[PDB]
Amino acid sequence: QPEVNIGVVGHVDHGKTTLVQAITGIWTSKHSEELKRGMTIKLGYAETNIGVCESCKKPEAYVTEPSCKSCGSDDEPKFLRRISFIDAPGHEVLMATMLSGAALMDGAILVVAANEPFPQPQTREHFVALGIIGVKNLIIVQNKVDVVSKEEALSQYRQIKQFTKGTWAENVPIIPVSALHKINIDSLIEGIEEYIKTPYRDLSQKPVMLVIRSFDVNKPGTQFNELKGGVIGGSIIQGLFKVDQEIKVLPGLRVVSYEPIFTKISSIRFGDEEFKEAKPGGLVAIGTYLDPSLTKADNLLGSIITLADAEVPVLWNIRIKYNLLERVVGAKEMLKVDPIRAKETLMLSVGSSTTLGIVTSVKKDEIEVELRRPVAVWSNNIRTVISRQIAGRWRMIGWGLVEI
Amino acid sequence: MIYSRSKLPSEGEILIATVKQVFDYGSYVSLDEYGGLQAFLPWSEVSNIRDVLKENRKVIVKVIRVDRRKGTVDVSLKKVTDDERRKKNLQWKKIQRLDKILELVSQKLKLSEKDAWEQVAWKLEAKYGDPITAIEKAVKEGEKILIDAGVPEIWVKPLLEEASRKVKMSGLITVRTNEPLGVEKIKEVISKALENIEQDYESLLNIKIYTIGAPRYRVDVVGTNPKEASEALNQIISNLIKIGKEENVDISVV
Amino acid sequence: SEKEYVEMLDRLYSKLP
RNA sequence: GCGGGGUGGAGCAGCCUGGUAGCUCGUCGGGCUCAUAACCCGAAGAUCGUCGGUUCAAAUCCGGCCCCCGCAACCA
Ligand SMILES: Nc1nc2c(ncn2[C@@H]2O[C@H](COP(=O)(O)OP(=O)(O)NP(=O)(O)O)[C@@H](O)[C@H]2O)c(=O)[nH]1
Ligand code: MET
Ligand SMILES: [Mg+2]
Repeated sequence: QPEVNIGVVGHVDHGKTTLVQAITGIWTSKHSEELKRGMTIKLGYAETNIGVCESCKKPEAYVTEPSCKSCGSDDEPKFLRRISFIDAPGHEVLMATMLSGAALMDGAILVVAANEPFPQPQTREHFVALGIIGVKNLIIVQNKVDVVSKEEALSQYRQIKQFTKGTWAENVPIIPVSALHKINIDSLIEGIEEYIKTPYRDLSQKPVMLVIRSFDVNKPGTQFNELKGGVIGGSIIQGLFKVDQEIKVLPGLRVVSYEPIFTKISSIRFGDEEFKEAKPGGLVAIGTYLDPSLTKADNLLGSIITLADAEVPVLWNIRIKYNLLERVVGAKEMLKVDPIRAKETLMLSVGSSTTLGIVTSVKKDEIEVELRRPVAVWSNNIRTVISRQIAGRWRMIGWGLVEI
Repeated sequence: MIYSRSKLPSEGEILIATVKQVFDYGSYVSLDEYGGLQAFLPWSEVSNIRDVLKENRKVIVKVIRVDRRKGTVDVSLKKVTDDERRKKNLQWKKIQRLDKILELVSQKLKLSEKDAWEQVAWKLEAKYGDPITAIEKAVKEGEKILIDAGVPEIWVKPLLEEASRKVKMSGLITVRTNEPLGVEKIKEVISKALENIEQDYESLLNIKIYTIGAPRYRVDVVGTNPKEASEALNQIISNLIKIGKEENVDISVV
Repeated sequence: SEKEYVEMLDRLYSKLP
């Protein structure tokens, strides 16, 4: 099963999904037919194996299949790890999902487009989201250099090397690529083999995981004799699940109240291959024994799964400590952030979930929020991200920490 | 072979015959109800003419002329009313169910279709009726319908046994549940509400339950007797509800 | 640090069609 | 996975309940009109997805295999 979760943030159509395609091969389908004329709409998913040509020279030594005879020669490249990606979308409005997605990341790669004006709305929006949540292991990537003047891509590298200054981004390297002709990708694999190291995770900890998809496997027409169970897609962060454990989902289904759903892990799968257990980094899918109605389209989106008989709060009202940006990096316009007024509706992005809520308390950096849909707060360390409907479309404006 | 209990058809009569030989000034036909009694049909009684003046398509006609003398007959297809053309067109499918029957029983019995028509069909002429119906009562009721009329008890059984199919009905249901092991209970209530049904609303052909929405499902009874349809189906759909409703699994017809 | 990069830019450019 | 349709060139009825393939256009010819395909007349042209079975007989009933359009949904 994949070791780690690398996110591919960035503006729209810079080719995020395409870079994922040159690295893994996989497409995100682009589905719902709509995505097929549009673009990535759900978080895309894909995995890959990274081995290295010991017996030759780098970056090219950075392989993809147990095969070195591609550069230098044969000695079956040594396997370093198997990684997974999370393709977000790029569209100014899918902000609410990409946020959500970050909650699973262990690191990222910022795909800027080589042939469009560097700090483009969403590129920034993302970047600052990254420095805000905590994803500090970053690799910027200059994508569409296969369509530019050898001057242009260097001058952009300048504006980048200059943005990456005052900000937290010391030597966040910048590896120009060609996601279309898959050029230079191996030096990208060497970047991501250096800088996006695979974090240790104490297993002993409470089994806890975030959900961001869920499907009804069942084909149009499978008979009842073999109706395969409900299936929950998401990522583990702390602990580890095993086949045949007893589990619950929070907040779970609603009545207006919100109760937890129990079931047994029917099965465990990463990519297309089945495993008996599952550990952090990656996305998994969990076969369950619950009525697939319950998780068709992606119902339990923003829900979390933990140990059955476990101690987690299903809050309706929450104590956020908090801070603001001075600007709204996400509108083409940078208008200065108005301080929070109470009785205001704000999107509270907590974990994978995306919930809406109203402001009851307004202090210096501690506001109290009342929510439509409960949030199961698993820790005291619960990072959150706070947004406001500026001009019809929502916008990332500030953050903080959940408090219990 | 449909042997006749007459030599010549009654003149002005209507029957099924078959085109044998297209000649220039008419053609020879063969009255299938009269041992293929060849007769004569001239253009003055016909009316793209190649598909009914075909080599073997079995037309229907009225007997213009019967010359009992020479033993020849002339027919026309003009003179066939279209009110006659249907009635005596169902009579056809009947009189050929029969043909087949004796055409295999006799063979089986290794005798003659002439002795299959003389014996079976001519005495079941007596007992008021198209013999294929005195056998439709027979096969259902008994061989004593055969023996009454005095039908030489040799064909009787070889007849009956040489004598003796789908319809589809479906429904949108809804099955919600929240049970920790829900899927399972689905499989259960469906396999308890689809139970002993093969014998209840009896013999049908096949029943299929599937998901076409996520709570919306389709049940599918296919069978032999149309009005056995929902009989089976509804019962099933009922016991869904009930057992669904007697095993914490909500179910409800659309 | 530009050298590493400027390098990278070189190496991709020399892989074009 | 069910459907829904498949028919002269075109647009399609006919298929339930089997018995010379129909329309409308277009073509073509001729007609009529002062000139118009405006009308009148004629021809041509679909072995009715495919493969097969039943049938005396099928575009029609029966089933495998295709070709678009609705349903479903990226199916761990
Ligand atoms: N010339 C060239 N075209 C590229 C390159 N990378 C991507 N493209 C083009 O850019 C288009 C956008 O691809 P896509 O991956 O959907 O963009 P996206 O950024 O993933 N969409 P989204 O932002 O919603 O995820 C594709 O049609 C692809 O052909 C590149 O390096 N060079
Ligand atoms: C499903 O394939 C899973 N085990 C991997 C993450 S969900 C796209
Ligand atoms: Mg895309």
